[PDB]
Amino acid sequence: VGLTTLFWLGAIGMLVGTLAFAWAGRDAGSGERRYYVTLVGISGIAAVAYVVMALGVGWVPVAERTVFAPRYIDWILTTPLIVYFLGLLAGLDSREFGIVITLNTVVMLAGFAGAMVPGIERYALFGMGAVAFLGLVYYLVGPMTESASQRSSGIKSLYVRLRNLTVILWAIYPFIWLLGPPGVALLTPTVDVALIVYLDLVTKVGFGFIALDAAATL
Ligand SMILES: [Cl-]
Repeated sequence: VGLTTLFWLGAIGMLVGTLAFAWAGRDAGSGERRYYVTLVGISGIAAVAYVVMALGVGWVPVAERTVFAPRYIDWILTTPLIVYFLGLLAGLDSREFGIVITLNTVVMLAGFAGAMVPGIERYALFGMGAVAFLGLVYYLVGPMTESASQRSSGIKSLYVRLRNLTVILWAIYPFIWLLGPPGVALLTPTVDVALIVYLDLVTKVGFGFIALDAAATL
C-alpha cells in the first residue's frame, strides 16, 4: 500500500459519508437542515482534497520532505465547520462562536505554515498551534459544555459524545505531526498518511454517523 492508495481510500470514505449525509438530510425539517448541510460540506471538501492528492497534485517539496498542501487547505476549511456543528449543538451565540472559530483557525494556519517552513524555526509555529488548541479544548470542555447543559437531555448527550470524540482524536494529530515528516521524520510518509486518513475519516464521517444515530433515536 502506497500514498496514492491511502489517498484513494480516504477519498472513498469521504465520498461514502458525503452521500449518506446528503441523503439523510433530504427532507430535514427546517431547523435541523443546518446540521446536515454542515456534514455534507465537511466530508465533501475532504473528499475533493483527497482525490486531488490521490491524483498526485499538491505534493510540495520542502527541505528534505513532502508537504501535502491539499490536506491543510481541507483542514482549514473543514475543522471550523466541525466546531460550528458543536457550537450549534451547544447553543452558542455569535460572540461564543467567534472565539472558538478563531482559535481553531490559528491551530490550522500555524500547522500549515510550520509544515511549509523548512528550518528549525517551524517548531515555533507548531507551538503556537498547540497553545491555541489547548484554548480550544478549554472552550469545548468548559463554557461550551456549560452552554450545552441548557439543552434537552438528548442533545446534551449528543454534544458530550461528539465533544469527547473531537477532543480525544484531535489531540492525537499534533503527535503524529511531531513524529512524522513535518517534525522529527521518524514515521515514514506512508505510515503518517495512513494514520491521518483514519483520523480524518473518524473525526468527520464517524462524527457524522454518530450524529445521524442520535437524530434517528430522537
Ligand atoms: Cl504534510
